[PDB]
Amino acid sequence: SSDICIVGAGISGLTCASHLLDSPACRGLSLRIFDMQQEAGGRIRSKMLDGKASIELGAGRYSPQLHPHFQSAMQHYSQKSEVYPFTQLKFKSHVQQKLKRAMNELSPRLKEHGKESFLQFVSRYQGHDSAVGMIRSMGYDALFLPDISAEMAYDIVGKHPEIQSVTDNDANQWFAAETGFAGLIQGIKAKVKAAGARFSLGYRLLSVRTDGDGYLLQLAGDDGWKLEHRTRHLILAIPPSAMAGLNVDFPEAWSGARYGSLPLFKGFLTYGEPWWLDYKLDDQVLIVDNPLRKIYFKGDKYLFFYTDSEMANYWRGCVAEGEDGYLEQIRTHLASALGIVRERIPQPLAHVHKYWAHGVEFCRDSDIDHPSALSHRDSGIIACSDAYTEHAGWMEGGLLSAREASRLLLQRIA
Amino acid sequence: HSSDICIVGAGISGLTCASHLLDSPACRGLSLRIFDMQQEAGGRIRSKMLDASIELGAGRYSPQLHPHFQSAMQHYSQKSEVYPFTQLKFKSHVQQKLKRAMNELSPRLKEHGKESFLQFVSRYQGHDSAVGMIRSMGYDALFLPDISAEMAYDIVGKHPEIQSVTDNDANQWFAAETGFAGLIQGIKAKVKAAGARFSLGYRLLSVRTDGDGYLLQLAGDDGWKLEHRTRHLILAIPPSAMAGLNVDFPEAWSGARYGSLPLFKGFLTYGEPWWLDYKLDDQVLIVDNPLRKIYFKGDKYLFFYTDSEMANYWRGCVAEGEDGYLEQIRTHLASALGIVRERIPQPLAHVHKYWAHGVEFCRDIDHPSALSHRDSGIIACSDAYTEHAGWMEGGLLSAREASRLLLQRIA
Ligand SMILES: Cc1cc2nc3c(=O)[nH]c(=O)nc-3n(C[C@H](O)[C@H](O)[C@H](O)COP(=O)(O)OP(=O)(O)OC[C@H]3O[C@@H](n4cnc5c(N)ncnc54)[C@H](O)[C@@H]3O)c2cc1C
Ligand SMILES: Cc1cc2nc3c(=O)[nH]c(=O)nc-3n(C[C@H](O)[C@H](O)[C@H](O)COP(=O)(O)OP(=O)(O)OC[C@H]3O[C@@H](n4cnc5c(N)ncnc54)[C@H](O)[C@@H]3O)c2cc1C
Ligand SMILES: N[C@@H](Cc1c[nH]c2ccccc12)C(=O)O
Ligand SMILES: N[C@@H](Cc1c[nH]c2ccccc12)C(=O)O
Repeated sequence: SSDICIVGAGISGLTCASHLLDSPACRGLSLRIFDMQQEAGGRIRSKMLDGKASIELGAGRYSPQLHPHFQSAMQHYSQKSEVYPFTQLKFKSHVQQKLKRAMNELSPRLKEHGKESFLQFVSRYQGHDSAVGMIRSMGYDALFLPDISAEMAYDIVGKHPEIQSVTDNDANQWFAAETGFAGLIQGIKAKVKAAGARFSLGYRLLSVRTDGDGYLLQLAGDDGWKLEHRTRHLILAIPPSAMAGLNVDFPEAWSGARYGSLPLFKGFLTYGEPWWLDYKLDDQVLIVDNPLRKIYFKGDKYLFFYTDSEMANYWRGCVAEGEDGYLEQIRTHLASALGIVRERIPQPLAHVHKYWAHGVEFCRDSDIDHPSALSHRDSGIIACSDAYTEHAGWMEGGLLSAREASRLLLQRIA
Repeated sequence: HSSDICIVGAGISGLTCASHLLDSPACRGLSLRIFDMQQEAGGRIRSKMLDASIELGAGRYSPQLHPHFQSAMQHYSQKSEVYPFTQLKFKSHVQQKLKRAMNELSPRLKEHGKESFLQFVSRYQGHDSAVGMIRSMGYDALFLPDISAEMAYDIVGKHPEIQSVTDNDANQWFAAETGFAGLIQGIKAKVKAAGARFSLGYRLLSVRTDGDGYLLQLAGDDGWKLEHRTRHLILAIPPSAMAGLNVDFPEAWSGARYGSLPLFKGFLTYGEPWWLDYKLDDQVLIVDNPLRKIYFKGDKYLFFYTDSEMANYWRGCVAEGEDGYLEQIRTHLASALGIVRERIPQPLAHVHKYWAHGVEFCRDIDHPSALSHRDSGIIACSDAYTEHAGWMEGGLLSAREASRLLLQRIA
């Protein structure tokens, strides 16, 4: 039993708990937090790669200019930042050299045709083949999706560090966590534990039913243990996709809005030799047409690649087919990317990867205002997610959603 | 995604099927795929370093009961240590009487041995005495209605802490020096070297025949959906898992009835082996309180081991939270020893594992050691199908027969 229950211990749920426990109105209300994983953090997942480097399987970078709440959170929890270097393309293709002009040329036509898919928009003016070549040169395959509009594309381009120069956003600075954003999650978790929150990690919420004034939750432990939990006030700090399992009629009983999703994949590789130093690639990113798409060389420590949408599914299928083939593909694509023979790319030492079936979730384009958090029209359950915000796909959005979700719960309590 | 042979389940059963099959000339060069829903092989064998290596799952074997298992340890160069928990040094008055009382009941297994163990003992001793006597053996499965009297004597005679009650105290016991995970690693390494490919982290959801072959639907632990085509399939999973698939288990396979019960272990370490003061090093106490069987391993750690309704008890306790869980343990340790709680220190670290289907078994028949689906030819492999249900030996026996059956399909 609890007075307040939050399901989801990513940055959104944890920040809800933090706001609530900071409020005098929550004094003497017990708070229980559930998550289906054994550790908090959600799509923030730091890992030490073979004892050599702390890497981010999920969220990896932030900008003080774009993400002031997150900057403040990092400072509040005494977390060390370091410069994030991948904010320009040192080695542009001929296509990439023309991107800023190509995008600028098209931008006045957003007024007339900006709601259509970015692919169709670019094709309207350049034709299919040219559009394909131009779009692909930015490294984010979401830009090819029918449900990513030209408007949304210019927003994506302007907010991602590697290609922010394309829309003249070079001034935004970027940082990463020296020892991983999991440290921020741990900091928040320690604060809310100290204030009396109780954590029940490794339980998946299966269903919710009202029952008198409150709610009865059915959960399952990752070891099979079934648990029923009664609460008076409920925040579901989970993404839109997660809202479906449950029997809460999402989204029709909430916004009636539509939500998009796309998958993400990151693969990190260590090597015996920091072989890329010789090609002056340390702390640089290459954006390529081949399936690696965006290739990052971190100092002299490791490299990684990052894909989305169709290409994230491509990679996860390759992983399913076997480790040997997956590594061989990476080696082949590294060689093509650099213009050197395959045998001149070494075999790797230790490597790790992560596929996120719903890595990014977001509000589809609408003329109808969408609040930062939602409420179930009959039961008053609150929904909290980065996806509900203008910062969907960024930690800042979760912090924004959590402020509003806490606000709504506090109004329910009052 | 395809194979000649597919094994689902990388516990000791499935891994041993792969080993047998890859050893056979008939499987030279065949493509063999092994799936498991977990990210590491071993199943109910799970070793861990307790901040000493400990066994969260299977923990002991006997050369006398378990010749196939002993032979595997010997074959894979796995070293053993003496398992000291084979007698009760601090017997209660009821425990002192167990051997005589079980002796007296034994002839009556001919007449009423298919009744539950509780009903069988109650028939002759009355409910209260029966309860007191059955409880003193420390295995709460002995109270279950699915456990016959004949099954209960088999259980009592095969468990090291109580084997003396049925005059089996000649049977010797060992643990793995480096953990049974080393044996699993050994087997995995041998089958990988022989060309087996592993897909760990995938849950088999369903199967259909696909003319000549089988089409499996699997899901990755990260949500990725995978279909796999194979020509020969072994489901090396327990009956509970089989019943979750769409393969009409148990009706199309044996029509026998299977049971299951949960297990729980909890391990604790401390700043001193405080139990050395009570001469408890390398002893086991069997008590009426919820800990039930309490083990003190040399001067290194202690652990407790419960089953059936008491495993559920502890798992609920964990769900309520770590503080209450650990204070419950401290309280029950004091009561078992007959000392004040203050004399028991707080632990430095602890770990626990609940297994919702820790033991699966055939209730009761010429039950073969591995099963075939009557129409589809899919083969089922589990310790539960054998006369050593709930022991690694049983998995090795089932694997022998599963491999034999599959090699028969192949020819
Ligand atoms: C590869 C990748 C890269 C990223 N890059 C960046 C970046 O560089 N910068 C940036 O700012 N952001 C980045 N993001 C986004 C950032 O990760 C998200 O905006 C943010 O972490 C979302 O937080 P959240 O708490 O709303 O949701 P989540 O982090 O998804 O947390 C939701 C939680 O709910 C739990 N849950 C769901 N359903 C249930 C259920 N039924 N029962 C119990 N628990 C449940 C989940 O286990 C999860 O822990 C990235 C994300 C990914 C995947
Ligand atoms: C607490 C405990 C103590 C024990 N003590 C001992 C002992 O001291 N001595 C002894 O000999 N034995 C002991 N055992 C028993 C022993 O562990 C089992 O007899 C043996 O490990 C069973 O092996 P198996 O391969 O048949 O089954 P399992 O080890 O259960 O292996 C089955 C595998 O199938 C996988 N799986 C199941 N369903 C699916 C699916 N749908 N898709 C994909 N994968 C699937 C599971 O992940 C699992 O890895 C103990 C067991 C427990 C739980
Ligand atoms: N902002 C995250 C995720 C993200 C938001 N929108 C996206 C569109 C495509 C791919 C990823 C994203 C990143 O830096 O990666
Ligand atoms: N043989 C295993 C498990 C086991 C088999 N049958 C049982 C009945 C009850 C409890 C445990 C068991 C052990 O040593 O623990």
